[PDB]
Amino acid sequence: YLSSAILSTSIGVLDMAAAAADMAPNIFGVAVGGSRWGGIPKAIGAGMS
Amino acid sequence: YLSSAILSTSIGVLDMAAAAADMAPNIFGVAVGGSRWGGIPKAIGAGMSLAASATKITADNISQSEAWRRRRQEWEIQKNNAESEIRQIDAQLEALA
Amino acid sequence: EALSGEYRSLVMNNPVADRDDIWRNLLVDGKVSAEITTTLLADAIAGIQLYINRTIAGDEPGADSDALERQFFKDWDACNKRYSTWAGVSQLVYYPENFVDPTLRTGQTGMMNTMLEQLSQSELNKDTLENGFRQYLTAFEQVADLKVVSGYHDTVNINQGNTWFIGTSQTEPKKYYWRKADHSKCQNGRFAANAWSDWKEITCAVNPYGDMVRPVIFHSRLYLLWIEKQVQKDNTGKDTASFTLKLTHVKYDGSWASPFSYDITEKNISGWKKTGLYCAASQEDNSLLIAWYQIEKETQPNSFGLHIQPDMSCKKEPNIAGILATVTHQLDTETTVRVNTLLNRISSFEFTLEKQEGNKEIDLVISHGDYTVKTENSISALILNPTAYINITPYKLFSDIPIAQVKTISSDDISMEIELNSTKFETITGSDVGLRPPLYPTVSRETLAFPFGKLSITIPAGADINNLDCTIKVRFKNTDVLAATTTYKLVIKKTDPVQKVISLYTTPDGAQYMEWDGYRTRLNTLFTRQLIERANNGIDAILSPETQYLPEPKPGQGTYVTLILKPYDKNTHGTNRAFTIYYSNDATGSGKFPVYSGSLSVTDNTEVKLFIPLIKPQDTLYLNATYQKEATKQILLFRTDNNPEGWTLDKSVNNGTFAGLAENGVTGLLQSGEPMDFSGANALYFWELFYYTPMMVATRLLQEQNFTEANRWLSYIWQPAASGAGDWRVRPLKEDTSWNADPLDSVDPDAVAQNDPMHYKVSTLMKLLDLLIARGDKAYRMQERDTLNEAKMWYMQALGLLGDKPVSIFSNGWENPSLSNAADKTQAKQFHDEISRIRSGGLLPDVANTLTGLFRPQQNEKLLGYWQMLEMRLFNLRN
Amino acid sequence: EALSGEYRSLVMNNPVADRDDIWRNLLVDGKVSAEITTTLLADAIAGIQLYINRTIAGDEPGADSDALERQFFKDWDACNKRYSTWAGVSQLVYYPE
Amino acid sequence: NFVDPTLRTGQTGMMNTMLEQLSQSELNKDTLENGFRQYLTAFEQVADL
Amino acid sequence: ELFYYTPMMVATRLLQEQNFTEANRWLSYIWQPAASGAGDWRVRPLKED
Amino acid sequence: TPDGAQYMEWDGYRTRLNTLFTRQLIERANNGIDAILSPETQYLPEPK
Amino acid sequence: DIQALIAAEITGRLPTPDVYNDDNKLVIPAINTGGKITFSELAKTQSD
Amino acid sequence: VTLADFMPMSLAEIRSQNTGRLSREEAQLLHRAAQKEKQNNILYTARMLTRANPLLKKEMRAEKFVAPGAVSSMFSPAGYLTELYREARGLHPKDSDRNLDKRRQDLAKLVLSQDNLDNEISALSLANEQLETALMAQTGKTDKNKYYETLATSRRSGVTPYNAPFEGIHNALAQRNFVLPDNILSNPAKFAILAAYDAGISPKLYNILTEDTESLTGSDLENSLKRNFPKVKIKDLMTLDALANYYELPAD
Repeated sequence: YLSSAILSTSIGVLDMAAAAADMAPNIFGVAVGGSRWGGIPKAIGAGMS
Repeated sequence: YLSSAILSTSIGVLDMAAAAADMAPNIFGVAVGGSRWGGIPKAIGAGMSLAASATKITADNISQSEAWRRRRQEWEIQKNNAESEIRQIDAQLEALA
Repeated sequence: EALSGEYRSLVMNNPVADRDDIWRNLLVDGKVSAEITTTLLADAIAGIQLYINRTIAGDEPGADSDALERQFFKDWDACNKRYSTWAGVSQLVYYPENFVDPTLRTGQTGMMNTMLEQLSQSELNKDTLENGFRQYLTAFEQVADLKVVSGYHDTVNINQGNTWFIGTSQTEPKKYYWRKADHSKCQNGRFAANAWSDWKEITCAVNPYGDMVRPVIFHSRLYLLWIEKQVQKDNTGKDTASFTLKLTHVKYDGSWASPFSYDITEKNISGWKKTGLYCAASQEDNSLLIAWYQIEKETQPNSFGLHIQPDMSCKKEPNIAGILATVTHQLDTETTVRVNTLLNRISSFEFTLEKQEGNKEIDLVISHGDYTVKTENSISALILNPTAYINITPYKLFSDIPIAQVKTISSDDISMEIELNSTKFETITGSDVGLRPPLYPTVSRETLAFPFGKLSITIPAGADINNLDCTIKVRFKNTDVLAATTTYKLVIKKTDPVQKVISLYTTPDGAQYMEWDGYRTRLNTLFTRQLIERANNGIDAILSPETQYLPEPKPGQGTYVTLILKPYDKNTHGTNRAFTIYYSNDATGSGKFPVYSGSLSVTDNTEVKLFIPLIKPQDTLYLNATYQKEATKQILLFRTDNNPEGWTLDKSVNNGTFAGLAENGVTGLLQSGEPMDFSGANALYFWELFYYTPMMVATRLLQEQNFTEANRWLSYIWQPAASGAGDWRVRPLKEDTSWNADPLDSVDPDAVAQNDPMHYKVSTLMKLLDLLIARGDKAYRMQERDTLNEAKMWYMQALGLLGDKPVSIFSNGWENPSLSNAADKTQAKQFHDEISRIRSGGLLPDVANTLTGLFRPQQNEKLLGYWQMLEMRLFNLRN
Repeated sequence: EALSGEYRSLVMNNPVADRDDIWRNLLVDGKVSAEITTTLLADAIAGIQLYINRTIAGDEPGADSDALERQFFKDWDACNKRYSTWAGVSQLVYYPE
Repeated sequence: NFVDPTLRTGQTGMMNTMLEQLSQSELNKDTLENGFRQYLTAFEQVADL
Repeated sequence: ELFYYTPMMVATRLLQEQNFTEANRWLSYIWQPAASGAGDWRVRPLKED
Repeated sequence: TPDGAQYMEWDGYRTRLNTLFTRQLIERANNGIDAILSPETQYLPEPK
Repeated sequence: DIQALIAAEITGRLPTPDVYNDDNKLVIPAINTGGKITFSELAKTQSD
Repeated sequence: VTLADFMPMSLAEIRSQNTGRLSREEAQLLHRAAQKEKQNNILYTARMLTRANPLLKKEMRAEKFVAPGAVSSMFSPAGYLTELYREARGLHPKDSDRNLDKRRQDLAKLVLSQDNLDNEISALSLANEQLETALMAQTGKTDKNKYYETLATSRRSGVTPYNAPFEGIHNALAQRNFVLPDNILSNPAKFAILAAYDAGISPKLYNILTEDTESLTGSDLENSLKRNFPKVKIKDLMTLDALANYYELPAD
């Protein structure tokens, strides 16, 4: 149970790094964009959960 | 419970293959792109959460089996109580004879 | 009561004293009732224990503080305070099997942990017992397939410190792991099996580009580091590719921090091809020198640098092609992979221990904690330690307030006065510290400390930095009445240890190895590429000794050599029985590398087998030997062709003998393959799979009373042979393989039993005795006639296993010595001296009386418990 | 007790031998009390079982290793060692129901 | 007489979560060190601010 | 917290659950008897009130 | 400060806001709890 | 139990109460390496 | 030889001996080398001793193994006591008044025999022997009974005026539940002394309690204080704890 709780709190870092990586645009060319504006609030919420 | 824990840890592979497949661009043409930059950290996290879930499942499995073992120990104590009460009642019947 | 009153009235000369003061002064309690009976040794023990407690708690002033700061008293409360824990701790070196638990072990891998987790239920049928093992084996296969990507060496001398490795998995995506090879457990190019850590996973999402990952130790903390390439497209049609440097580290709880990122793409790394990155910490200006460079046949045609402060802020190093110029031996090329070491200091400091010391009563020695030079000035950190012990004449000696000297305040008493090339700069502690070490604790031999705070000593000017930078000296003075001075010389000098290269290779047939100065250490193992075929036949085929003898390609280019040596002759070997055999290339005078050390045998040939690497890039090799007499003559080993196993037996005109082998037996020169190694890098995984897993499953089935399957699982380890001795089916037990060189640095039985696997033999047989006695008891409680015969059967089997009860001698050489004659320091010194003599093989023994000193070795009370239990049960069966 | 002493003095030609060596050499226990009753087939069975255990554990040197590497002895501990599991395993071909 | 070494007013969340994880019955050196490494991670983060 | 309240908590938490040889190890991070008369306080703000 | 220290400087005083303890604890922490909690850790210096 | 006899005869007071009454000699055993018992006798002159 | 003499010593001892010879880093290197050699030697002996394991005799210096509980066993209370003594006898200087040998002179002469380890004695008897061997050394008398006879009249502490014989009489006599001043067979003119002995009072204690201290002044009071407090200083006795310890009565 202790290892499970520690694993469950040691994943917010990854979930927030994922959102920070998603904030960068991924569509290039004549139309640019693709960032995920709500990625960081969503990831803070996922870390809270 | 054991099969459940094993299923819960044998899915990180799929969840990470999904993210690795998502890292490839899916929008082509004049605008190219569509990769999912956070796919791989998100999938590592999802695998961690599955390991935590399966760890709690196997903890519950061990707790269950231990509850049953303590139950059997109570039962052995009760069986010895009654088994010695039989000997006592037989000695009592001999005293009565 | 009356005697006590009169005692403290007459002897103690203090009639008002409490009666407990007699207890504290005489180490005996008088207030006991007349029924409290104790032995006489036990009363002596209780007395000396009370004495040690009172003198360690300060109630007996005047104690030897130096003696109280000694391992026996340092481990006082934990171990030596009570006879219970002293005996229990002392028995742990001799009978670790009494404390070894086959389930819980220190350093148990996560794989074994999760398998024990899944065997921790009560219903262990063959289905769960095989599913657990298949899952363990999947995890084992993954951790055995790891190939090493890159490394980083901790210190600057590659014979010390640790080497961090980064291994990747043979999956997709790749999973990155890290180890550590402690070189402080590495003699003769041979890592102790416990010098290696476990492969530990890097949970961050590391997605390098072109296999550029680098570990680096930055402020004692492991940092990972990789370069990430990401394909983009301009607003115009052109499609670029952006590069990012990512940098993360382990947090204290073993998780990995979220990686920082630095945009790297500047018009040129996009243009390189086959690049590689470099990373090393700095002993000066604590930072991280990172540098990506182009690769060609030669290293670093172009290279861009970067400095990183501990606040993790970019600071572009503008001229790094000059810094990479000095460490080009650590940089990758198109064909080699080399591990980096930390950056050398530009100027190595040296401190002559003394010039003069003045008053030879206070030792007055200093110690330069840290030292470096800034852009223009040399900073240092100093601590000063005097004696300050008893016999400061005259005496009072009642009280110390913190014709004679200063018993009062010691303000500004100590001072350092560095002497520069012509000038000097004199700083006194009254200008640094408000903390004053008091002469109290007046109790003797207490030394004091005077810490100085980061003495930024300004300034070296007009001096060639650093060509003639040897400042004359650094002198300080504990100026006080009856106090002295000492001086030290600063010998800064620019040095350059060149081309101490440590590289990683991968043979065409799969083997990896780290090749450092003159040795090769195999990093990975090809066991899993061959286990895969055994594994279809089942656990019985995976765990059979044929799996444990599986071959392994030889690391790189070189030859195996099986040197056979004659027994000890006093003429050819000198006096000492030890021998070490070297090899060289050999441009005689080019240095030779010790490849094996050992104790040469008496009345028997000793056979030492090696692997002599070919590093020099007729490939010559020259083997020696070194005895107490002298170092023998070389022996050529060469080859004419490019055959991998072809190395000429009995090379040219040289005799082909050291005079220590003097036989036709040298060869062992073929066999491109050696067996699987149980004391190398992957020793832990092999030992788990082949011993610790069956022992765990067997002890886990014995509990929960599955005897017919506990026996099946123990028979994977030991199995009785038709001949006398048993058939050990675990290879490292069959050929006693020590795989823990330093086992007494911790109170754990597994380290001792790993250092000496005969304890694992005894532990296994004790589990078997457990099993047989439990089967006997189970059949003996089903009280019918045939089951009673079966129970007698199981007990007789356990008795036959145990053997013949050892008779306990009582008429023995044990005189009844006095305590003082039993507790001599000469008695311990002579013992340890003879052992250390006979251990280095200084000569043969005296022939052979005493091995353990004054007190005799004891029989294992656990074995005697087995003996007594079997005798009791057999008595009840016979009656 | 007296017969055993004289036995190992005269027959075994080793008067210093332990009395259990008579047990190991003659496949019968003499130290039993006078109340331990067994049948005669059962004593023959216990004797041959002790013999097979001792020769399979190497205490009876000179055995035929080729014969010891035979299915009956390979399945010795699991099935054929005790009458219980020999009978239970033999019945499994005839009455699997 | 009234100070309780476990419950204190103004106790940080770090100390709260460490006491949480030491509140079981099996306090062997492994859990006792894992708890302290985790406390120390949180402490390091709140000290770097 | 780090230097006093954490060892006191772990020591009182090992004293309960009766781990005496480790409760003593953890109290000896705070106070440790000195060869001189007075004890050796190993927490700086206690050593200098 | 260039060496890491922060401080709020108000009318005529300075109050140190942060601490550089963690940049030096990191090296003690590898030796274990016994080295983290020893008084030498508590005397660690701090830029002015 | 026979070792207790041998030990009390080699160090203690056995045979009770006196010894040496065999033509002014004395033969006392000596056990060693747990697996042997060796002998070593004494003698005396015609005093008294 | 060299590294064998520094095995028992600590780093501070090594640093403190030959302060002029050993450096402060040479001493640390030597201490590490000594401890490592000690560990390796202990491992060597343990490894050679575990070859003699009865379970491994089928696969094989089997010199001497003693039963558990034997006094010669290296894990016995005798070995524990040897370790304690070797480590404790050198904590205070030999001239110091707290030295272990000097404060317990019977320890160095203590013989580690099986009979010492096994035989049970009364702890109180051992305390009393320890006190007697010092009190008779002070007095100079070697006879125990002559010493107690001198002890029967002396008043040099608040518990001292006691008779071994009279206490025996009184205990033996009160064990018969016999009341002296209620005998038909006595001198009714000696009822006072008889009831005193009944309460239990040594003849010397009676001589003490019958003096006429009230209304006694002059040099006679000096005489009486020198008689009734021969060894204590009255001013040092004045305090409450001193009065509680002199008469062995509770302070409260």
